[PDB]
Amino acid sequence: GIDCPKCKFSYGCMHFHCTQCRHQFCSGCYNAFYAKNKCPEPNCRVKKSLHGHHPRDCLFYLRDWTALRLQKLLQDNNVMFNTEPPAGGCRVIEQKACGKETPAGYAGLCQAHYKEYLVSLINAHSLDPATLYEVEELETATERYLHVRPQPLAGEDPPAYQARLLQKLTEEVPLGQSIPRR
Ligand SMILES: COc1ccccc1C(=O)CCc1ccccc1C(=O)O
Ligand SMILES: [Zn+2]
Ligand SMILES: [Zn+2]
Ligand SMILES: [Zn+2]
Ligand SMILES: [Zn+2]
Repeated sequence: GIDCPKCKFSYGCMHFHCTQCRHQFCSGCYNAFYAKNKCPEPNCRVKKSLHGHHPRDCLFYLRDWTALRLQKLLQDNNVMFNTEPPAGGCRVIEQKACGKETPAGYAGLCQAHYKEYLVSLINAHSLDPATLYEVEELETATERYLHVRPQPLAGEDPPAYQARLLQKLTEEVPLGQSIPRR
C-alpha cells in the first residue's frame, strides 16, 4: 500500500494523512504537504494553498496526462502494459470497490485507476516524462525546478534550444527520489 515516509506505517487525491504521526504527505511521491501559510520553500510560488512540491514524474502531474500519452511514454521505452481485463466495475478498493465504468482498453479499471496503473509502470521503470515534453513544458519545468527563466541563445535554433533545456533538466533535476523503483 502506502507507507508514511515519517513513521513508516503501512496502509485520485494525492493528499494523505497518517494518523499515527500526523504527517501530511503526497501518496505519489511522499513529499510533505503544507497547509496555507506554512510552506518554508523560498522558490515556491504557492503560499496560500494546501500543497506539496512534487517531482515531474509524480502521479500528481502524470494523472493529468491522457492515457494515450502515458502509453506513449511506455511504448517509447518498450515497457509492456495491460489493456485488457484480468481473467475471471472497477475493482480497486477506495476509501469512501471503486465500481466506476470500465472502458475498453483500460485493463478493467476506470480512467483514473488505469492512469494510476500506467504511472505505476512508468515509475517502476524510472521513465522520464520530460523526454516527451514540448518546449513550453520544458520551459515550465525549468522555471519550476531550476528557478530560472529559460530563453534561447543567439545562434541557437529551436531544436538546439529544446535539447539544451532537456539536457540541463535531466542532468540537474532527478526524478522523484522517494517514488518506489524496481
Ligand atoms: C482528485 O482530487 C483532486 C484533484 C485536483 C485538485 C484537488 C483535488 C482534491 O480536492 C482532493 C485531493 C487533494 C486534496 C488536497 C490537496 C491536493 C489534492 C490533490 O490530489 O491535488
Ligand atoms: Zn506515519
Ligand atoms: Zn507528489
Ligand atoms: Zn510550497
Ligand atoms: Zn476505479
